[PDB]
Amino acid sequence: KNIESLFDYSAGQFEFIDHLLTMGVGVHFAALIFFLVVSQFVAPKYRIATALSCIVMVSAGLILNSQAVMWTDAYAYVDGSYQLQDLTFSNGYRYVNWMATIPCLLLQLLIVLNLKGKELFSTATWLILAAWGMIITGYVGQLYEVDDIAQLMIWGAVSTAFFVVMNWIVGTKIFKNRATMLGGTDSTITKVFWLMMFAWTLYPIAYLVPAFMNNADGVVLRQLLFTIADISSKVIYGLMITYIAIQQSAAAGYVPAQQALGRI
Ligand SMILES: *C/C=C(C)/C=C/C=C(C)/C=C/C1=C(C)CCCC1(C)C
Ligand SMILES: CCCCCCCC/C=C\CCCCCCCC(=O)O
Ligand SMILES: [Cl-]
Ligand SMILES: [Cl-]
Repeated sequence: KNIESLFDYSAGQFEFIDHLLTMGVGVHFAALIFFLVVSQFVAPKYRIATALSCIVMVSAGLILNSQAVMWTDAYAYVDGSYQLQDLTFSNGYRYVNWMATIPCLLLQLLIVLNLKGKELFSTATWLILAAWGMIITGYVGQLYEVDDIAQLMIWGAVSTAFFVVMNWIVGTKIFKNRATMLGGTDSTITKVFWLMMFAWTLYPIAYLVPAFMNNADGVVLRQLLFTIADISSKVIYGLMITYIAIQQSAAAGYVPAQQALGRI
């Protein structure tokens, strides 16, 4: 049901996709160790924001790892090209994983925005419901990326509605609570918003690849887009969230944070 199944791949195409996913694994697990060791310099009220980056690194790292082994499982070099065998490859498992990873990305944002208690719970709940609506309708949509492009588009429109509403909640909370933020991170958080808008928008672009580039090179392009998007939305994003957590920790008088920033 996925366009990947439609084509044979050159050694070049096949190896490049393998390398993309493997590099993705390496980058996420490398970052994981960074978030782990810096977590001790985060104040208790923000430390979970850095823990969530660890959780995202392993979750995303495992899905990329799974995609890579699925890739090599599904294809074998036969008569001069990589051809589909008995096992299958699908991006559908990415969508399932988003059900967990996207709430984590959203939660660590709310935490460094200094949301607490009832507002935290209510905002998270609405955000997670919006995200799940987006992911599920998008998941259903890509089931038709071969059989019914029209249906892919309509489900994608519904998904984009959830996407836009979710982004509006994110933007609203960021620009409203920006003033509460310490150590100059009121400026930093604005770049985080635009990073999210940029990086997250790469995913619906990848979703539409079967509509504007239905060939083996389009398959490569989609994986390339996922790689840019994953690294930007999880790794670069996590580094900024953690930077914001440490800076605010130091500004609130957390001594390990102050000492850590002093060494650099
Ligand atoms: C780490 C993974 C992330 C941040 C994934 C984010 C995914 C999206 C923003 C997906 C958006 C979609 C649309 C807005 C329309 C097409 C269907 C989706 C689910 C791909
Ligand atoms: C934050 C951005 C992260 C970027 C990650 C991607 C790094 C490698 C990107 C690709 C370089 C272009 C490779 C050439 C493609 C050759 C075409 C092919 O052989 O199929
Ligand atoms: Cl604290
Ligand atoms: Cl993920």
